[PDB]
Amino acid sequence: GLASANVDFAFSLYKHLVALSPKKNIFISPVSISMALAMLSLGTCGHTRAQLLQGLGFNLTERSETEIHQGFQHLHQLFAKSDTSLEMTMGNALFLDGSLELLESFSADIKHYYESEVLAMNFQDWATASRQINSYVKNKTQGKIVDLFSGLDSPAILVLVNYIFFKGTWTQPFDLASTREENFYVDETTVVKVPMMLQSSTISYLHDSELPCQLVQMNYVGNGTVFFILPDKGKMNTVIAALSRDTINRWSAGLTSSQVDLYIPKVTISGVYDLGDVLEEMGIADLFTNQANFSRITQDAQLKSSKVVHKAVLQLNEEGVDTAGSTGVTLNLRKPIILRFNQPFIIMIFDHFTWSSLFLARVMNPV
Ligand SMILES: C[C@]12CCC(=O)C=C1CC[C@@H]1[C@@H]2[C@@H](O)C[C@@]2(C)[C@H]1CC[C@]2(O)C(=O)CO
Repeated sequence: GLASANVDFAFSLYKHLVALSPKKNIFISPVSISMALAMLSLGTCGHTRAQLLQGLGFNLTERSETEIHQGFQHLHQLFAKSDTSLEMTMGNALFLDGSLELLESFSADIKHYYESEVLAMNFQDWATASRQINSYVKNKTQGKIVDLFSGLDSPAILVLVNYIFFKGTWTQPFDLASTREENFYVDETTVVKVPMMLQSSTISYLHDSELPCQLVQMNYVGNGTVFFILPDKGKMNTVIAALSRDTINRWSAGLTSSQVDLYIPKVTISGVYDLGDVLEEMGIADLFTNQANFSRITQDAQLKSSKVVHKAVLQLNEEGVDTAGSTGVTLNLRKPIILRFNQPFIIMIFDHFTWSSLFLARVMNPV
């Protein structure tokens, strides 16, 4: 199923990304990356197609591709539904150079399954081109995601874009008057001052006995839900390595209503990731080679993928969360329990309804 494959991609992408930069704050939106690369797969063939879909985790021996795109159409559709549009939006776009014309079926497919806009662009003028697209993404994410492509790209004739924006409200908001500056212990040799939020509430709590960590689950107004995982000091990678469907399943069953003095910091983090190295570690490599099969994009031209970029922002306050994420792919011609989050921790934001991993975080430093 889609929900299982997507989250396994989420955790796998997360684990691999964690290993590449062990001191940086890590914040990503897995569903954005999965929908974008799946939309890209519509224009791929041969070994490139098979390798991509397999990297996203779908078994193309027990599952058709139409089913997959039918699967992402269903999610894209559900993240439009009236009761979630106010708090969540997701969308796709295709930017195309005038020298190229899409095959009827490709442009028809991206419009049917992904509701993608296809917009003409003059890529010969890349300064203008990255300006048009960055603002487009800027606007679609209400200004949270700024300058997605940056000046350090060689020009490219096709750009596939996906964006996600999410604004949730705590069912149990933190106490506004209670926020104070506390110590957040970043390393054994690095200490920072951070705004620490506080609430004393009945909260879902679990001290894990099989893993060196403690965790809480909080819901948002709507269908949003979030996990906060605090590993024991120096056990961050043991908890990350254990992140799977089986662990969160075991956690959900273990979470019990408890009295908690909950201290979480006001996190404002962002991250920019070239997912080239990350994706090829996951086995998605043919896209970038001069043997790339993009024959379903257009009739005549050989296309390869030049760049895959993800950008995401996180804001945490007493009232809620404000998150945004974007992926782009460039193609070229071939008694109360005291729980204190004053050290590195994990954030996992999910949707109760679809189980889509919306946002994953490794907070090394919350400032
Ligand atoms: C592994 C699980 C169930 C089987 C599956 O194919 C995929 C997933 C990924 C998301 C998990 C889900 C269930 O376990 C319940 C979870 C943890 C959910 C994310 C949010 C959670 O729904 C809950 O909030 C339940 O309280």
